[PDB]
Amino acid sequence: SSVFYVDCSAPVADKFFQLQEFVEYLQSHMKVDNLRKNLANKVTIEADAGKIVVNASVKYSKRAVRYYARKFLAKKDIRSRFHVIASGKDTYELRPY
Amino acid sequence: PKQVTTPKEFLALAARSDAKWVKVKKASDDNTKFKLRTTKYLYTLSVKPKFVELVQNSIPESLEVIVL
Amino acid sequence: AAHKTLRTKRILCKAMKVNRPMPQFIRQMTGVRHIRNPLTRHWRRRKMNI
RNA sequence: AAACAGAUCCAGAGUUAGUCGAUCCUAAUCUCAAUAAUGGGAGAAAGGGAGUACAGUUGAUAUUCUGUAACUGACAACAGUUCGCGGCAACGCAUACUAUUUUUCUCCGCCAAUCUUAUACCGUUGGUAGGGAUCUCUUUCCUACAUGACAGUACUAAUACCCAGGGAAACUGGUCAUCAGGCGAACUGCGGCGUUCUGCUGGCAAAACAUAGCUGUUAUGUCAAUGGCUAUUGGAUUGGUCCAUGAAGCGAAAAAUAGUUUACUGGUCACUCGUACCGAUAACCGCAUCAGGUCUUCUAGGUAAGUAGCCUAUGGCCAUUGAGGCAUGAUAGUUCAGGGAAUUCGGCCAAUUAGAGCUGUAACUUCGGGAUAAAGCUUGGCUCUGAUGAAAAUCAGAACCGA
RNA sequence: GAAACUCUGAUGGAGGACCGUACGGGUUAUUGAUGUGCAAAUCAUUUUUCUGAUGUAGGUAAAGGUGCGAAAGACUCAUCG
Repeated sequence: SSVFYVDCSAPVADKFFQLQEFVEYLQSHMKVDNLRKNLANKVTIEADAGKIVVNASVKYSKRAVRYYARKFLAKKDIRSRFHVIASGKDTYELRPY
Repeated sequence: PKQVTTPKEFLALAARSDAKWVKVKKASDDNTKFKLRTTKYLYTLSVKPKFVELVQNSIPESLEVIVL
Repeated sequence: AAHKTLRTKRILCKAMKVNRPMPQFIRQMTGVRHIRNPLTRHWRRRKMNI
């Protein structure tokens, strides 16, 4: 009965991204029981206010959220600009360097 | 480096005129360890946070006490 | 070496402090030229046999 | 060859110990002395031998220095306890010293098997930290997941041996294997004791390491579960083998018999000498920076029976003159129509054969051998099924696939 | 099987047994390479042995008409009737 966050304020303003693209990616790439596009009360994905709310009822790793986050950054050519690192427990964050 | 169970026996070891310092030190499970130095050995005393306050007072005044 | 004795170590000391160039001021004093230090050596080429 | 480089040249600098060695003891062996004697001394930097660990630091030293925690021996007084008791027994618990004798530890060949800590490695289950990879695919891939000497006392559970009860053929108990027992078995004791084991601590997170941020230090984190049919090491329980029976001494403790007795627990000091680096790959021996020779140690993954051969992380490296040609020849190699030893002193050479599983094995024989005799067959990939184990392993069987 | 015993399968792990590793011990063949050598006895491929009458290290004993020799007149510091 976990919940995870991936903080995107820095990435959204500076380059491309956009939440509706990033949620649509993670809708049809995240997978449970080794199968894509099977998310009937497995996870739900959302945004609110000016993050990404990944709410897992089923047993699901935090390191899965890292894998699909870092895969997105290589797709957009925003590698070597931001990178995914842990702010706290049950949070990731896309800081620059 | 031996451990000592009873808080009463610790205070017998403290008042020998061997001991140079005691060290207070926080630990796991919200315990603390009073490490009495002697010339030969280092006598440790694990305690719960119930009787933590009383023991420090129990210790002799003369012996130096280094907090960590 | 290691595990040298002391009187072995005494010889190896004397063998390395003796190994040097000849000083400049003897040629200036005596005016002789072409004197070499006889107990010069190289470790690799000539062994001591002591 | 070249050179600003170098194990070259020149100038300076560097080797820190009560615990590692030497020192001490004797071995093979050597050498003096006495015979009023019954010996003394030498002889091992691989034998014997009291006692140390971690972390940090330097341009070069570290089990030697610093910090922290131990330990061993010798010489002093001094304070407080104490003047022998428990268990049927195995044995437990706080007790001296001199001497004689007796015994033990030190303490011992080689080979083989079983069980098991530690370390390494491979594993099923998850996880979190960072980094690598990405046209597509991969909830992926890699690194990390750790605790020293030393000191303690729980009950789990082992095997050896002993003790109390018990009193065994319808013989029972037991090993991988031999076996054990009325000179007392099975079996019962919350027996005794030694050596190993699991868990829980102290040492101990304050250190160390990895992330994140601030200018030296503050944050979180180093987790949870449980297998090895794998290997090495230490140890335990045993067996076999010999016309082979596999060191000594110093030292230490114990016991007995005398005699003299009160004992036990809790500051100072630790001398001497070695300590850098190489250990063949250029630092050793071969005249030399010589494809030679010379004792040992720690020993990763995959393939495989493997400490073979082949490939690759950690670590270490490009040791080796360059620029251009490619006929002939020398040398080390693949391959050669048809024939198959005609070559040659001679099948010299090379080729063929080959691992494993299932068949099948002759004359002769000192009956053990011959024997892997000879001679046949099968072997991949992929999707499955079944049996044996605890077991993540290994063995058997069937589909389908194409040069 | 009347007996004395002897058929099948397992267990077991004996042997100066066998195949086979090495920076082990030896050195058969190519009479290969080298023979102005890397080398005053080497290199490559092949071959032999590999728990033993085994290899090997240090200390120690034996000295020149002597020593030592599983015996080749072998060896005794590149020297040996």
